Amino acid sequence: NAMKMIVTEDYEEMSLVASHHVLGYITAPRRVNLAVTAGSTPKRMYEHLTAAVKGKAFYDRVHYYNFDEIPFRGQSREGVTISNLRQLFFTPAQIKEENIHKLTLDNAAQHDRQLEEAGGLDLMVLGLGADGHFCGNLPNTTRFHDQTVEVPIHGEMIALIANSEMGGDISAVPNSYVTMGPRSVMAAKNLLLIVSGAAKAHALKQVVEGPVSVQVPASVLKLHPSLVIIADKAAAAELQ
Amino acid sequence: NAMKMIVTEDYEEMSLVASHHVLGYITAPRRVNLAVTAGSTPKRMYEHLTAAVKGKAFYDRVHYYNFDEIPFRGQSREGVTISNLRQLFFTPAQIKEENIHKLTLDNAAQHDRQLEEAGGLDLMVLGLGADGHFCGNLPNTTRFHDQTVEVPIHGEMIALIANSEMGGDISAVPNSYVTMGPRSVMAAKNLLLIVSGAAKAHALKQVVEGPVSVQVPASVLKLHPSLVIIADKAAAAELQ
Amino acid sequence: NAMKMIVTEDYEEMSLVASHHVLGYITAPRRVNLAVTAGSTPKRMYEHLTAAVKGKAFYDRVHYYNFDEIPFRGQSREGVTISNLRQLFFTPAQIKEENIHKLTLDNAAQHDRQLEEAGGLDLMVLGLGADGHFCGNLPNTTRFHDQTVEVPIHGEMIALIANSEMGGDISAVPNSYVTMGPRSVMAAKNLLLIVSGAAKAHALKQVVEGPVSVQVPASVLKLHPSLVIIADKAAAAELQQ
Amino acid sequence: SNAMKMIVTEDYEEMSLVASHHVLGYITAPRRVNLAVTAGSTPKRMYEHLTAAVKGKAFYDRVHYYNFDEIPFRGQSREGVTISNLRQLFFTPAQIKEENIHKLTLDNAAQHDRQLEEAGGLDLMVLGLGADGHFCGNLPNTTRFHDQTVEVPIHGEMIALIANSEMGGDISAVPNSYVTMGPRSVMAAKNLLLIVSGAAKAHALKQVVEGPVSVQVPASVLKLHPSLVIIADKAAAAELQQ
Ligand SMILES: [Cl-]
Repeated sequence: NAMKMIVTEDYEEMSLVASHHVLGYITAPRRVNLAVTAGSTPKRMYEHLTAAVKGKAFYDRVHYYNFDEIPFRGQSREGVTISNLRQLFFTPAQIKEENIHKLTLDNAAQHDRQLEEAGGLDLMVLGLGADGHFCGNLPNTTRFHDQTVEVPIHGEMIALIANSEMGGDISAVPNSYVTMGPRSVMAAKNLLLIVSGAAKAHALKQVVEGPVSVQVPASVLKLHPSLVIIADKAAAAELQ
Repeated sequence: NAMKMIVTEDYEEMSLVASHHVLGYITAPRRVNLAVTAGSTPKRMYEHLTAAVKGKAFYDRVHYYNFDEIPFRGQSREGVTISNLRQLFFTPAQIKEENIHKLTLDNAAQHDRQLEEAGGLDLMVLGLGADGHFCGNLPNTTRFHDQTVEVPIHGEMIALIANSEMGGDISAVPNSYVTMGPRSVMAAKNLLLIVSGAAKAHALKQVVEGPVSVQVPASVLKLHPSLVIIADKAAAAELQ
Repeated sequence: NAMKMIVTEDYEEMSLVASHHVLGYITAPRRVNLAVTAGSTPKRMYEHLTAAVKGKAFYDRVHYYNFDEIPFRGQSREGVTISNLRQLFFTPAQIKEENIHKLTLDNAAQHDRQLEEAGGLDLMVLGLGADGHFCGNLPNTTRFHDQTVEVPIHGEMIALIANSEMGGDISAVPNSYVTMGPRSVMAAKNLLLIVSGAAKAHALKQVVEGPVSVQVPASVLKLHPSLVIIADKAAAAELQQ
Repeated sequence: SNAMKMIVTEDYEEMSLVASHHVLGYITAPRRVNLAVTAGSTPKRMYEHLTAAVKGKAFYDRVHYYNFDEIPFRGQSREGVTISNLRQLFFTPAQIKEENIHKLTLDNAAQHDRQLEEAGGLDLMVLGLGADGHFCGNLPNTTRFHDQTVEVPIHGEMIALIANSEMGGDISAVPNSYVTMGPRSVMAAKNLLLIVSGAAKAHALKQVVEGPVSVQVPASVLKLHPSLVIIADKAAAAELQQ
């Protein structure tokens, strides 16, 4: 579809409409592979999806995948992304463990091959960073040809991760993280970009109307042939 | 068999799950053609669809179609089916008139050709009668090769239609009605059969496990390659 | 698609056009499941498909399936259908054995479940009998709700099968055969019906313009939402021009 | 969608035959399909096979064909080089109806992207790969990946590049500008089929399959498409890692 831009009134409507788009894949009768984002943007969306699938056994051919992961330094516990996805949705929605596929540093080199063998991703539900990052593809360090790759954590990135994605302390920041690169993301059959808040308005303008550039990684997503963007009024404020 | 049988706890769950299946088509980014049923079975489903699309301008490529129609004798007003669909959904959901395609006795002969030119039906949401009828395809009088056809109203049919559709008023029963025949229904890319209540349990068993026969018209729907049935426990009680 | 009727000049054109339709599935980049017919109608079509895929390793996600099978009575060899499919296409086209899925009396009870697990049939290429049969769904004995089933061979059926399949040898006609029933056939995502010759003109008219009836089994195929018929002029002669 | 599929054929003849079979998968689709098709010497044999498959057949009447670039002849009012070559290579001998031929020109370029979306979008684009990695009229360094259908001024070295790749080395008829579907418009197609033949394209093909995404080698961005099939002959695939 020519990129479809959906502008909702607020976070609540953005969240509801996004849940309806994802339900179109959840209700498909054959197997569907969905890569889903963590973070605060999808919290309400996941509350709607929880109410739609909790206690229902007939969505057993829906397989869920994390698209990035940050392990806890010196700890054997599950990483931050799958942990947040369980808290936001897999646990309360009662998703079967055999339908949850975890990406880690250990299986990253086989992740792209496993997805193609499973029929490829039907949908990726992603968020947009204030700086235009998507998944773990950050400004300037992003390479568009990258598939699933390991990214070293150095310098200022230590405090940024400790304070934000981890929301704990310096000691738990590992040496590196894994992310599906832009090529792996673009390989999905369909993309659903959810955007909320004034802090994302500039990044959204650069994605919709700006040039394709590694400085604003998500700018490459406008090249996808099947992209739907669901933004609230605050996030769409800079669009013309 | 591809046929997917979904058994919900009750009418409320049946209605919610059915709305999520229809939202998969409503949220598709390109044009979709949906034929939708009237009657009491879909009332709650339409309440959910109303809340999902009311006041939203981004589902403007969704086109809706009635699959049968009974005009009011001697009156030029719209028939009973489109009138019930407006009350149950098009009016409260604020569906644009340009996205509502009415089937009448006058345009029936051109209906099948107009649908194929519009790309064919993407989905038909139909109900199941206690006698196994679907659309206006009634027991014994149904012909499986029929496309969109006019059906004369005679004998006992007059009182049945007057009481079930026109509040027992026999003077408003017309000479005939129009219905998409079994071949026209089967030409849809996907079928969604919604069934609720103990009164439908026997018909549902005949459809899922019985032989293909004109005596139980809906029995032919099990031959469709893309059928999803959403029934509540009461309607699924005779299934093994 | 509203049933699409393609009328070609003769058997050669019918065969070429049919090969192009099947190549649309063979060239799909992901896995496709194709159920393919034996008999004389598809012989030339298979010669075109052989030339298109022989010695090519990039169509390795195409899986082929027989839709019926008649074993040789008292013999342990492969049945007549898979044997004819190997001679007409799998052998000369060099199709890998891992991409050939055999239906037999022994695995019939699991056939429908195995197809759905593999993603269902993408296409079924079938022929039309002079009596309107398709697969092993013969007149009057056909039941439209049937999935993959075993069919007993009795009375006149014995000589008909011996002469049309086992070179008139009645000792090789078994007690029964297996066929994908009308419901299993209709479950395919797409149907391609190939028809050639004056002997099929009456059956084709009954299918395209006649009522749905067990007397002419293929008459039910006009209810499928994705059917393409490729007939030559001789087979289309009774259709209303 | 499919992880990019790389098909390596023995020679130009096999490349041409296999490419015709892939396109026939769209031509035989029962509903309307929109195909954008390339001119040039690479698809000549492919078009001969497609001509034999559709000539004298009235049942492929819902197949609509589109040119993805156009270079008018300077000071001449005749049709441009792309639609002219497509007619000579295929539309004329294949007897394609004029109502199924949709021409892109400088005059209707501003409405081209909107007309395609209204028609349901492109189902397939059959494109060639230049020795320098160009695709359509998206040439090295001057290409912008966010571009949709745009007019491109012709200046300096671009005169010989356009004359040799589009107008058979004739520099005298090179106009002031040309029109091309930009990388964003190309990437909007539902499926891409990249055909590549000859030793002169081996380096560009390696940069596309194994190199980074760069405007220096425009076709390098096509590896981001979720539904790409590449059909190359041995000579063109010679630099790919065995
Ligand atoms: Cl966030």
